[PDB]
Amino acid sequence: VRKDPITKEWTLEGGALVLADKGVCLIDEFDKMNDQDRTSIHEAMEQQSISISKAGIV
DNA sequence: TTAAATTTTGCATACGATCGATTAATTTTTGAGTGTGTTTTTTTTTTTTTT
Repeated sequence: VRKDPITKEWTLEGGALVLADKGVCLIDEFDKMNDQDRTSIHEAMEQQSISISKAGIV
C-alpha cells in the first residue's frame, strides 16, 4: 500500500505475485533471503490469495 | 507757313490669379457601457517501507 501524491489517499500497489496471477513466480537463492522476506508468501502459495488489512484498506 | 498722316501715351476696363471664407466628409477619439476574474492553499501528523 502507498500514499498517492494527489489527495494523499492510501491506494494499493500490486506486488510481484499480483503480476503472476495466472503465471509463475520464480525465486532465486531462496535460503539466503530473509525469513520475513522468504515466508511472507504463505497465503499466495496456499490460499492462492492476498489478504491485506493496512492503512484503512482491507 | 500751314494742314494731314502717324505713332505714342494716358486712361478705362474686363479677365485671370490668388488668397480667403465657408462647409461637408471622416475618422479618431470618447470615455461610456458592458463582460468578466478574483481568498488560498500550508505546514503538521500518520503510516508505511526500507535502511
